Amino acid sequence: MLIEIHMIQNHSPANLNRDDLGAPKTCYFGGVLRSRISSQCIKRSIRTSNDFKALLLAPDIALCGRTVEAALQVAHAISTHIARPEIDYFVAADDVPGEDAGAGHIGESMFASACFYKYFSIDWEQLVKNLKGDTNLAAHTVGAFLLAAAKTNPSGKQNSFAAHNYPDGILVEFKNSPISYANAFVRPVSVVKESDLVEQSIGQLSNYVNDIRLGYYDEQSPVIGFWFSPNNRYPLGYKHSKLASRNIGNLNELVGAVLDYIGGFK
Amino acid sequence: APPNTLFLRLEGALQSWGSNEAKFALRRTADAPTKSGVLGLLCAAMGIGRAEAADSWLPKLANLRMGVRIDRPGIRWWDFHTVGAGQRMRMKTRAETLLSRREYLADASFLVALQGEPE
Amino acid sequence: VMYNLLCDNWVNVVYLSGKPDRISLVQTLKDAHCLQLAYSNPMDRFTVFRFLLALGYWCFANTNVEPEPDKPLPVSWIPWLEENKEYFELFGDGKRFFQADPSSRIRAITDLIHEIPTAHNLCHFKHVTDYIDGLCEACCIKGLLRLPVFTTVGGRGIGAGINNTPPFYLLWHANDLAGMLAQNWQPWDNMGIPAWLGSFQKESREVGLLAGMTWLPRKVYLHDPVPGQAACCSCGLPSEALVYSCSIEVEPVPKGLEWKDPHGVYTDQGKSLQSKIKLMSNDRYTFADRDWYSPLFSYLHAEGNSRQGKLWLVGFASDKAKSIDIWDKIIELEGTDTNDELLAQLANRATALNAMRKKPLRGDFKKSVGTPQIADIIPHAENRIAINAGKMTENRGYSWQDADTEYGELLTKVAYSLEPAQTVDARLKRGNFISRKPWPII
Amino acid sequence: LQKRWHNEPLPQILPCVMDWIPGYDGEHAPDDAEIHYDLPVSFQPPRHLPRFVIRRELVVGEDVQVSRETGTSVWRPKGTRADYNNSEYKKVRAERL
Ligand SMILES: [Zn+2]
Repeated sequence: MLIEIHMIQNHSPANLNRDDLGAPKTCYFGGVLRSRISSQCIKRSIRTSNDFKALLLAPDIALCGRTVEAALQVAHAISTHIARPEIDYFVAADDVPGEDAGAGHIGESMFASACFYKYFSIDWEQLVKNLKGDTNLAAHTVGAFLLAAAKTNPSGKQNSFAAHNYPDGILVEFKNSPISYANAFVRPVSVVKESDLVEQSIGQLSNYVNDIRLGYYDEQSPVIGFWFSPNNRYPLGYKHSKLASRNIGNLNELVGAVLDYIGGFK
Repeated sequence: APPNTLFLRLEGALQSWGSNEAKFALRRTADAPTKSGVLGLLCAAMGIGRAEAADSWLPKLANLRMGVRIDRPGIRWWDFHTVGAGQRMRMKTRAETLLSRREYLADASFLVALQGEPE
Repeated sequence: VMYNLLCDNWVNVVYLSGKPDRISLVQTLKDAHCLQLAYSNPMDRFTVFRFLLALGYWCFANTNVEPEPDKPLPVSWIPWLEENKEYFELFGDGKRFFQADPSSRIRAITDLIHEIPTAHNLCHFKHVTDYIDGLCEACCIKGLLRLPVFTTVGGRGIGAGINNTPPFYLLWHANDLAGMLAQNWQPWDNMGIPAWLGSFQKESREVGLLAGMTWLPRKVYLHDPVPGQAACCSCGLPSEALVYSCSIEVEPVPKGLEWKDPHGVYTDQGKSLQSKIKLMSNDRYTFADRDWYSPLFSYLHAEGNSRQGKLWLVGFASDKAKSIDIWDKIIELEGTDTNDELLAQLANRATALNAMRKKPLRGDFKKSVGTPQIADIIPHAENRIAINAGKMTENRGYSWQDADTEYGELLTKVAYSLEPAQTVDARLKRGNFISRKPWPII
Repeated sequence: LQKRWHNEPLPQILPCVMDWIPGYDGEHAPDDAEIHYDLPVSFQPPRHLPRFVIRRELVVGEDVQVSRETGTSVWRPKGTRADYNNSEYKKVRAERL
C-alpha cells in the first residue's frame, strides 16, 4: 500500500525559488504558465530543518536518500492558477551627502504570489524494509515528517519578503496505484467575489476527487482519506456522500488518525 | 481470443525520458518514451531489483513489440539545478557547488502498446 | 594477454537485419556493406570512423586499390592487414599500438575518458573511485583512439593536442560503413608516417596526413590485466579480465606547425571554432541548446560542399580543462548554392537570441537581465525550428522571417502572465509583447 | 482519444513511433528508419544497444475516435435556489405561525 499527501498552500508575495537570472521558477500546464517550486528545494528545506532534526539505519537516511533507495517522493510544486510575476524597483541610499542626490545603486528584483499544490508519497514497504522490520520508529518518522512538512518553508529571500504562511488544506490518502491530482487545476482558478483563492482551489480538488471516485476507483478496494483544515476552516465537499472520511481541525488529531490507521501505534 | 497486448497511459504534469546524448551535466530527454525507460517502469512495478533484472526479466521482455502514439506533444522546459550548496561534495571531499540543467516535458501524454505473450 | 585488435572482437556493430554484435576489424572490413557502427557516445563513433578512414588510407597507399562507390569491399585489403599483425599489439612488450615508453607519472586508467570523473572531478552522475573500477580491452582501444581529436589541457606543465582546443568536427553520412567510407573518401598528397608504425621522429614543418590524423599528443603505457569479477564502467559488459591502471606522459606540441584536419571548422583567423554551449546563461550568453547553427558558414565556404549528402556534425564543447557537453545532429542537404548574407546571419544566431531576452521595458542601462521568462520558452522554440535545419541553411523553403512565427504562439502565453490585468492598456502591452521577434545582425 | 475541457482543440495528425519489424522477407530496413539506443541489458552497470525505429502517423476521427469528457466543471460556490410555491415551505410557514 502507498500513502499520499496532497497539500494546498497560499503564499504571500515573495521569491521562494530563483534561477540563474533571479526570476521565480515557472512551468507550463493547462495551456498557461504557472509558478513553480522545484522539488529538490522542498526536499532540502524539509531535510535540513533544525526543529525537524531536534525532533527525531538513521531515520533521515531511511526516509530520504543517502543501493539505499528512498521511500520519499516529492513532486514539483505546481500552482493552481496563472503565474503573475512582478518587478520591484529598488534604489540604494547613501548616508553621506554629495554634490548631487545620487543613489549608489539602482536595480530591479522579482517576486510572485501563488497558491501552490504539493504532492508527496511514502512507500511503507520500502520504509519498513529500510529499518529491518521496525514499525514504531517508521510511524514515528512518518509523523515527524508530517509535522515538519506542515510547518516548514524555503529560505529563499525570506529576509526581505518573509512569506511564513501556513497550509490551508491537507488530504492524506491510502491507496495502491500512484495518481496525483494535478489534473484538477487544468483549468486555472479564476477568483470571484464570493470565494477566496484557497476556497476555490479546495473546491476544485473536491470536484476532481468526486469525479474520479465516480469513475475508476470501483468497489475493488475502498480508499481511506482524511481531510484537514485549521479549526475546520474549509470543508472539502460539504456532505457529498462523505467524499472525505473525516474532517479534522488540528494537526495532532490528523497525525494520530493516520498513525492509528497505519499501525494503531500512539 | 485471449488478449495479447498491454496498453500504458503515460501522462503527467512533468515528464522526462532521458536521451543517450546527455553523458554530462546537461541532462536531456527524448520526445517519446524510450523502450528501456518503460522496461524499467515495468520492472519497478514487478518489484525486480537492478541486479535481478539483468539475468532473465529483461531478455524475456525484450522480445515484445512496442509502439507509442502521441496524444499531446508537450513543451520542453528546462530547470537550473544546483547540488551541494552550503555542503561538501564527494571527491576526499570539496566545499563546492555543482551546476546542472535538467530538461522535462510539460503537459504531454503518450499511449504505449506492448504486444507479446498472453501470459 | 597480447590481445591483437585484428583478431579480437572489440568494435560494437549493429547489423541491418536487427542483430547487434561485437565483432573484430577484419570482419568489419569484410561486411562494411552490411553493418553500422553502434556507439552511444557520438565522440566514440566519430573517432572510430576516423580510425577506419586512416586504415583505409594506409591500405590504399600500400595496395593501390581505390575504393569505388556502391561496392561491398575493395579486395586484397584483408591480406595486407594480415601482413602487419605484429604492429597493432596490446600488452606483452615489444611493439605496442598507440603505446609509448613507460614512465613514473602513474594515473588511473579513467584519466583518458572524459565522461567518467577522476582526479578531483566531482562524482555525482557516475559513482566511481580511482584504481577501483576497470575497463575491458575494447573500451581500452576506444579510449586510446581518442587523443588526437578529443584531448584537452591539464594543469601546470600540461598542454593540449595538435588541434589546440577541440573544435567542431564535420563530415558526411550514409546508410552503411562502405557507403560512409566512399562518401568520405579523399586521398591527400603527403601520407606521412602513421603512429601505429612507431617512427614519430617527424621534426618537419609540413605534417602529413597519417602523421597528423594519428598524432598522439601524449605518451602512454597501459598496464597488465588484473583478475577479478566486476563490470566495465563505460559499457557494463560483465568481464573478468579488467585492467585497472596506466602510465601517462605529456608530449608538447611544437609551435610553427601546420596541420589541418580535413573534417574541422576554423574561424576567420584559423582559431579552431568551438561549440559555444554553457549551463549558466550569463550576461553575454543565453541558453538555447543545439549549437548546430554556428559552423555552417566556415564549412560551407571552403571545399566542404558536396551538394547532396547528410552532415554528421559531432559537437563537443568544453571550457579550459572541463568538458561541458557532447551532442550530434544529422542535416540533409541537396545543393542549391545560396548567398552569404543569410548564411552569415544564420551563423550568428547565438547573439540574436541574447538580444531578444535582454530587452526590458524600463530605463536601466545594459547592467540588466531583461525579461527572464522569454529565456524559458527560447529552447523549445529553437528545438522546434531545428527540425528544418537543412531548409534553413539552403534557404529554399525556410527563412528567418518564416521561423519567427514559432515564437508567436509561445509568446502569447507569456504575455498573459506579464500583463495580467483586463484593462485596455494591459491588452495594448500584451499586443506589443507578441511582436518581439529576433533580429539577425552581424 | 480523451478530451479535456470543452473549448480545448485537438491535434489533427497524431505521430506514432513504432519498432521496425523485419518479417524475415524485407531483411533490410528502409532509409527512413533511424537508430535509437534504448535496448537495455542491465541497470546497475547500465548497458544499452541500438534498435531500428520507424515513424508513421494517424488521422484523428478516421483512426482514433474522440472520446467525451467526464461530468465535471470548475468549482463554483452554491448559489442556492428559491421556491415558495413549494408545498413543504407552504407547510413550514404554517408550523411557524
Ligand atoms: Zn567496457
